[PDB]
Amino acid sequence: EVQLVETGGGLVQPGGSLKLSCRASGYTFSSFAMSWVRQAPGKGLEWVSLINDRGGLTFYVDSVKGRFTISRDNSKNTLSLQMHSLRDGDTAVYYCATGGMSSALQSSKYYFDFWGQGALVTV
Amino acid sequence: EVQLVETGGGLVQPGGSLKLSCRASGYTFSSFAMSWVRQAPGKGLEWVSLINDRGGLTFYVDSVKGRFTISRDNSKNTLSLQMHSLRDGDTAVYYCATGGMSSALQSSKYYFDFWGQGALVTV
Amino acid sequence: EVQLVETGGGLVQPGGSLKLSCRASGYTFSSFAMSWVRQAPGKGLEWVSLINDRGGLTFYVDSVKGRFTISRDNSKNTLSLQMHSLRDGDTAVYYCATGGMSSALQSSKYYFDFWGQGALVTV
Amino acid sequence: DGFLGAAGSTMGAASMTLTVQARNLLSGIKQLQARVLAVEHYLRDQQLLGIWGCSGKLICCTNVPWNSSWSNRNLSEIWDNMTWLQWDKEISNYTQIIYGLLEESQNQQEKNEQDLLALD
Amino acid sequence: DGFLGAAGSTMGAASMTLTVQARNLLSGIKQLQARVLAVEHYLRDQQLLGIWGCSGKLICCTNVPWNSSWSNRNLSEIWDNMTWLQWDKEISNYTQIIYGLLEESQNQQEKNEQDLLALD
Amino acid sequence: DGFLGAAGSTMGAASMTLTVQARNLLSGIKQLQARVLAVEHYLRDQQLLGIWGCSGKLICCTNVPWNSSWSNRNLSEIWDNMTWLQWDKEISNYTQIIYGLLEESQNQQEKNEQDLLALD
Amino acid sequence: ALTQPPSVSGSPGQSVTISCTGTSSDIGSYNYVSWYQQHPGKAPKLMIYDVTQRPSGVSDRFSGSKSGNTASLTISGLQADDEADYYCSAYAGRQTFYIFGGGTRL
Amino acid sequence: ALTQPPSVSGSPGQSVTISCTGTSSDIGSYNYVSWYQQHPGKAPKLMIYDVTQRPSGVSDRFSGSKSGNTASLTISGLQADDEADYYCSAYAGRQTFYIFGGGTRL
Amino acid sequence: ALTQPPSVSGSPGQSVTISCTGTSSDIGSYNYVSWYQQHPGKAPKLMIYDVTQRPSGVSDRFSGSKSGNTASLTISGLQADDEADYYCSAYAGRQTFYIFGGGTRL
Ligand SMILES: *[C@@H]1O[C@H](CO)[C@@H](O)[C@H](O)[C@H]1NC(C)=O
Ligand SMILES: *[C@@H]1O[C@H](CO)[C@@H](O)[C@H](O)[C@H]1NC(C)=O
Ligand SMILES: *[C@@H]1O[C@H](CO)[C@@H](O)[C@H](O)[C@H]1NC(C)=O
Ligand SMILES: *[C@@H]1O[C@H](CO)[C@@H](O)[C@H](O)[C@H]1NC(C)=O
Ligand SMILES: *[C@@H]1O[C@H](CO)[C@@H](O)[C@H](O)[C@H]1NC(C)=O
Ligand SMILES: *[C@@H]1O[C@H](CO)[C@@H](O)[C@H](O)[C@H]1NC(C)=O
Repeated sequence: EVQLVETGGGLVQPGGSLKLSCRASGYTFSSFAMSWVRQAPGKGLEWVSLINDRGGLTFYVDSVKGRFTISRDNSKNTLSLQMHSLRDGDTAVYYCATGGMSSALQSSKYYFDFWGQGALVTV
Repeated sequence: EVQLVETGGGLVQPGGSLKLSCRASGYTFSSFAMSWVRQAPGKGLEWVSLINDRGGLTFYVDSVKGRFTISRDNSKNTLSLQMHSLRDGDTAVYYCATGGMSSALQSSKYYFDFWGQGALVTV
Repeated sequence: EVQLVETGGGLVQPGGSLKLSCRASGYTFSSFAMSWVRQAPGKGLEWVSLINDRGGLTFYVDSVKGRFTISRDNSKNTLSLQMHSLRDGDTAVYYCATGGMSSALQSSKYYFDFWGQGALVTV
Repeated sequence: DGFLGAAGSTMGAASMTLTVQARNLLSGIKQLQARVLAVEHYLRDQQLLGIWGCSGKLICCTNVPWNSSWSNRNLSEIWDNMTWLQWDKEISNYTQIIYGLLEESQNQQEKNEQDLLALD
Repeated sequence: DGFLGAAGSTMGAASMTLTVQARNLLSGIKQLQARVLAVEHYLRDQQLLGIWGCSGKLICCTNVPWNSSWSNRNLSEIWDNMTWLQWDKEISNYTQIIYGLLEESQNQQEKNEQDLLALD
Repeated sequence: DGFLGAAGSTMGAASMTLTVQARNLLSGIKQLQARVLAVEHYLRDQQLLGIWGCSGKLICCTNVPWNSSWSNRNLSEIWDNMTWLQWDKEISNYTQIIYGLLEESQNQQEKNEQDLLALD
Repeated sequence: ALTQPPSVSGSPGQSVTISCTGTSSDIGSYNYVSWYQQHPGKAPKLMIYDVTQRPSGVSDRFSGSKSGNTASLTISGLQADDEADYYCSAYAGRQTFYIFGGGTRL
Repeated sequence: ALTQPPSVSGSPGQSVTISCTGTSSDIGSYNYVSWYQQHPGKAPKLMIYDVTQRPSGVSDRFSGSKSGNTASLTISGLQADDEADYYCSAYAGRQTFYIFGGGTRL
Repeated sequence: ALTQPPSVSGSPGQSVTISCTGTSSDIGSYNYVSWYQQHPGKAPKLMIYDVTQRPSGVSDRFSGSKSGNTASLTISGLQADDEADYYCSAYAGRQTFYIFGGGTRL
């Protein structure tokens, strides 16, 4: 019953920007941390960004520390990612996932529990 | 009416030391942060060191972190810089400047407001 | 009258582990910090690890930060070092030494005061 | 919510309002004696926190491990399925041990920091 | 200068002597009652600072932004052309709002630190 | 050991039990007055530590150098061959100077930190 | 990144192991080594979490273990519907949160 | 350092722009991009501070702007006495305080 | 590491100096430059501690000094029994605790 639905963009050129968004259903949104995982068309998986359940602590992979902003709205059950510059090497499918962190009073996670289907971002 | 007057040295050889000094007039010395800016004879400008208005916080460019000491005397209206080692690449005009920092209760600066004429340091 | 006696191991292969131990006599064991110094068969001396007098603060040379564990037992007058991986470049004589640190209320040391004779560790 | 409004809330929810209870501890010889005693007890609690390395904090993490025998419940049962009133009863027989362990670990931490700062 | 000597000084100068006033807060039933009340008020001020994350500090920076409507004066007019007595009057109608904002921002900071420390 | 058990111990050994003495400071008008006075003196000592930048600490290092004239003994004689009762007598004539120096160095540290945090 | 074989295969009814290797600072330090199964054209799904624990709803044929700096996913009872790109991932501290290996085609 | 054209010129009575470029971590993060005018043989003087603000006493012909990671100094009404080596500089955080570009000869 | 001559020698009855050089961040910053004497086949023993201080029990013929980034061990009254591999070492802060030079054969 858990579902994450990507509503992303399309093709942009280097120097522009693109905002991705995911809608969540089937679980309490505010109870889980969420993250973005990137997969280039011909490559494997890599982690890009992590946001905690309250949207107060954010972490990024070094390659995007100065380019991407991750935010969430717990009343809308919406996760979003604002990506700047978008170079040729950033073409990939961007997946939302639930898991990756737990807010001290919850049991340990350190894994991605649920996955969406992925938005395709091209350059 | 604001004037900064350099009273520096001349030619030294590598491994020695040279002390530069600037006298200030036309403003309250203790009210402004001051800094040193270096310009090689054939190059552009670069920042070397910054001292705050009380002489308690000092910052240096990485290339001189282990070689230069910056100090000031607010009763004498005197800024001084003690330079060690002085390698061939350190030949330059050394300018005193007023600005570059503000002590939390003052409006933002982050610029060099007043300049002297510069001491010529050779190796 | 001060003596440090090494009771180490022999030859191991890469990917294994070896534990070294030193017994102390002639002084109060708990009153001095102790450390390990390594000397390859054809090279000079290098510092490997330092443990304070209470066994609560440990420091390692960068090359072994993820491989060696240093511990001491002040009731047994025993120092020990647990070494993992043990690559070909780790063949050396490992010496225990007394000195290298002082716990704030003691006079400064920053030197190795007493030495053992050394265990020979090969790969 | 107001003072003690979270008394029936779970621990993981009740902890959100610690400030509300903290602010209500300070807010005719018998009455003067009661006021002096209340001040002394407040200071005793602040001193007890101070000697653990928890000064200006309402939530303070420590380095004492949980020994399980004190309570072997799953973390999610304690924080989501218990109130603070019940928890205060389950471990009422172990608080002196925990307090002693916290005092000892703080003494060790302060001595180690004092020695660590001496490395010129 | 001495106790309250800076009362007529500007804010940016008066702040240099905060210790002088701080040390003068602690230094016959009616007199005993007055002393107990003075102690309670001292502790209430210390608790109020403690719940903001400002413990052993006389000058403490926070993460609450200034909303301008409280006072839209230039920073140099407030610190160089005003005394603390005047400033206490200009914003006397906004101190409860600021105190509430400080308490909330400290609660958020403590919870975020507790969660941040859990990342093994 | 117990309360004041370390009184005859050396300074470097006696410092191991600071908590034991710290916990014994808080633990009929004349008696009520004595209790109020004891509370005021406790708070005065805590305030004095607070204005030095030493809040929730029993051992606190500072940036005031030792001037030698206060006491020119070797560090090992002070910590291994002296008790705290004797030390309190050797430097009983210099504690006001040291306290003033500590207060000034804390004022300088707090102002420098406030300015350092402003560098956007 | 972790190193995985580029391809592991076998006949239906048999069993395979897919290894995952790293270093002593990540896979050998934190016991959080998860596995994902990505069918072509689909998002990955979680197969193993923690080190040896399986999510509810996932077949008992998928298991695993870890020793030293080597993790292994064991797939027993191979079926024709298990063809997927398998990935390992692990926690690597507070600076680098997750490190993934390359895909292994079954 | 910032990148500037090596030379910008025009006839008296016209106008030019002198660009200054950097990266997203400095010129595009902190809105503190100043400009200096250095006549040959003389120390530089401040022409623009903040991003678009001019010091008192400096002619209204000197103005500027910033967008993205690009700053620009606009000099209108070119005079023969404006020949100078122009420099841009910007704040770059608490580690690297100021970064300067190369000189642009008018 | 510190730089030392590979070999220093002289006839019995004479004197030599063994230099030790480093940089301004270690040997020239912390006044903790010790010397060790390692006879072949034996562990090193301490000859000089601090900068110029000698341990009790060590002959008065061994002395030393430091200036700038250069330390020197002076051995006077050379004897035939002083043949050893001499080493210098120094404290280098809280990150790199001790740095040793190469051996100098007497
Ligand atoms: C009380 O019980 C109800 C029903 O389980 C629950 O929703 C509520 O959160 C509990 N706590 C309070 C304070 O009402
Ligand atoms: C846990 O408590 C028991 C006594 O209740 C004790 O014997 C045991 O050693 C404790 N465990 C640890 C790890 O301290
Ligand atoms: C009072 O006013 C005078 C004159 O403006 C000024 O110099 C002084 O600093 C002010 N403050 C005090 C405390 O005298
Ligand atoms: C500033 O205060 C007003 C009410 O006085 C409020 O409506 C406004 O939202 C506040 N601004 C911010 C940024 O909180
Ligand atoms: C008292 O003196 C004895 C003998 O020197 C010594 O062993 C002991 O540590 C001293 N202190 C106490 C508290 O007994
Ligand atoms: C030490 O104290 C004396 C007075 O007792 C004073 O004259 C001297 O300046 C002090 N030294 C320092 C370094 O402050």
